[PDB]
Amino acid sequence: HEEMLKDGIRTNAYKNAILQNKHLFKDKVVLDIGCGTGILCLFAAKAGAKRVIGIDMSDIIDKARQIVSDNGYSHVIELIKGKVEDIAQLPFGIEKVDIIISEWMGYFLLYESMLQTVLSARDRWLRPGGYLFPDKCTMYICGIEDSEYKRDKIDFWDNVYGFNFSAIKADALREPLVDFVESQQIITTQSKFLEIDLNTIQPEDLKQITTSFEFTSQYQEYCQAFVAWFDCVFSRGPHKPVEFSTGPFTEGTHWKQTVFYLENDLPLKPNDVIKGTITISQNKSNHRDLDISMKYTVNGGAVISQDYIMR
Amino acid sequence: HEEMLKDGIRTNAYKNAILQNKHLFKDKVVLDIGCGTGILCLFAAKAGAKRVIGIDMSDIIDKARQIVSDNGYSHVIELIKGKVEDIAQLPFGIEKVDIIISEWMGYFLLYESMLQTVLSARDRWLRPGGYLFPDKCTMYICGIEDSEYKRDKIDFWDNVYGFNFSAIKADALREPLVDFVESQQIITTQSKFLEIDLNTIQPEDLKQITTSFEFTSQYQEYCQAFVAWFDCVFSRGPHKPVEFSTGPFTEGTHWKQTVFYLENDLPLKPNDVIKGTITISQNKSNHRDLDISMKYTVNGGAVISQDYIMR
Repeated sequence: HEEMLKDGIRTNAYKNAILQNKHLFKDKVVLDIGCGTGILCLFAAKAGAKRVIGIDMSDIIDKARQIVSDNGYSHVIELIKGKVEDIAQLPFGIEKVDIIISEWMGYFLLYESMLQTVLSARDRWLRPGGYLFPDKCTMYICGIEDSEYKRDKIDFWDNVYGFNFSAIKADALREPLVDFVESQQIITTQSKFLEIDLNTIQPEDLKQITTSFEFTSQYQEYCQAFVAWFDCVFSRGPHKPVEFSTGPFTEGTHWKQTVFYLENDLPLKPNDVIKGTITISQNKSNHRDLDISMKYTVNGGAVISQDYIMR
Repeated sequence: HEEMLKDGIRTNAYKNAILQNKHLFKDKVVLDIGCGTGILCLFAAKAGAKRVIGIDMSDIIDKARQIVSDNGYSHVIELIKGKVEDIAQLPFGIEKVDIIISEWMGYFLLYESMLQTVLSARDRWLRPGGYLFPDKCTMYICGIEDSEYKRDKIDFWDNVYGFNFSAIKADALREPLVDFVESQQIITTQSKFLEIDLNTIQPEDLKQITTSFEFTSQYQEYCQAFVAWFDCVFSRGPHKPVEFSTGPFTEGTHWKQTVFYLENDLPLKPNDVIKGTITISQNKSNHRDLDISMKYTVNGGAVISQDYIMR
């Protein structure tokens, strides 16, 4: 199924980062984590890499091997099946690589990401000073008006054909929504609240992420939710930076946005200052789940708290 | 995740079939296969069943137990975890039930359905003459014009940033698409091609389904695909029949429609007669996959053949 995903904004960014930098890729040894059908391997080979190693799961690697052969790069691109953890060593006696390509960003950047895997491949195989394509992501958050969706899809559970489905409402509030929002719904300024630099970040830094955000209301309005997204930069390597956004002001990507519904709507007035804290950690019961807690104030008022689990 | 699906057309049909037939449900013993959060159990209890047994998987049964308790029916509704196959016997010494409620229909009716499970629960537990809510489904097929989607999403694979992704095109053609189509795309009459009556069908009948269809072109047009859907009837039990459709002329359901792209577009003229054969069987390599082969003629011309695998 993933073998047929089309994300033009995504792929166009990788294409420019690689093919606009042939000078950089010429005779490098490139490793592609989670290569899928192999398009980024093909970009790397066309950019002049001398060796591309792509890793992914058995069935999709079989298809990519055929695509690489139809495109005349079997001599350059080698594709191996399995997880990075289970690979004792790279093929052909190769011990180091010059460039790691990956698509590590998950939903909300960190939900079901390949971040831990890319960091491990980096530590094992990247040469000092080698390049991660891409290497920086920045997360943004802001407040939106979203009462139609909240009434139709969250309050809906109070009266389901006359029955009380309140127990489901608590879960709807707890689960961040991966969905598109229209930029015209934004009612506050936009706050940067997280940066991940793959050049320097360490696995230990990702056990507990504690950060802050601050934005200002622009309207008299009730706020039903905060929406978050990330921008992505190919910062070291390209000769002019290449970046793309997953936010609501530009073309959609398969990451969409992430929507955090508030338990109680926030009465906002123009120039109200919302200051908050976000903690992110892997869920202890199910390590594939993500615990996200928020705490915030409006003009220094009482602390509103809310806890989320991405599952 | 399934705990939050809203399908109004679906649920409204079950609601009318049950609550418009309190006379029938009064003091019956009802079994609900795949009950989810429990709304149909609640309908059955409100309709006057004396005992409702709901079956589903562990985590969703925990939520439904709370919803049943908040709605005052714990004395009527008992919810058990697990698969029907792994349940040695029904609770409380109950050996027979009067009514089986289920949502057995899968995509394209038969892909990942609960059909085998409901038939097994029927044979084990339904009293002779007992009721299956619902018990009949009829499948329809017709031809559509769909060149914009075919060019954008199937021909797309011939030139992916200059690269040849043909190997992916073969797979796109082989995989039926579960998606909505607009009724205005239909360019032929509609053909009934399958009926499943849970009152009489036997498991052996579902190892190889061989059936036929016939429809007539209404336009001079190229046909890119056949679309199929099913209608569903609560036939024995209700005092006036209750039915709903998953077709493109009425409100959408979560089943959408199923689209079968032709390898080569079919040149159609008004009143051309398309006669065909559909065989359906479980895939031998992966029993969760569905093999669907079609063979058809236009005015008795050469046989066009096409094979599909729903995965």
